[PDB]
Amino acid sequence: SMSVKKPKRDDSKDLALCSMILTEMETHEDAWPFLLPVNLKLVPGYKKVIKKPMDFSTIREKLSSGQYPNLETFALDVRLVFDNCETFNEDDSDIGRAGHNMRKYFEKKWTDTFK
Repeated sequence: SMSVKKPKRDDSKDLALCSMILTEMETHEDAWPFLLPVNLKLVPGYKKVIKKPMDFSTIREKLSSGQYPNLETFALDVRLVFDNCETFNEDDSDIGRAGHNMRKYFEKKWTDTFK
């Protein structure tokens, strides 16, 4: 509360460490469905159904330009990528399996880096 603060957690390396995690996600072999925004002209149903599209390139640009105020808003956009993928893709599809694999991969790096 006012003039009563928990001890200051060091957040000075968060930007660098989120960039490293994002590099690792970008270079995973199963990243291909997620590297670029879904083409809303060429993929029927996507625009209407997925209210907030997100992809790794868009996260990378937001990261590079100070549009994440803290590491939790970064994790929210990464998770949005996989939540979108589950919304639109069957579990038993290549893209559906990719998304599960990537989410697992991300969540381990997140835990090991920050928790």
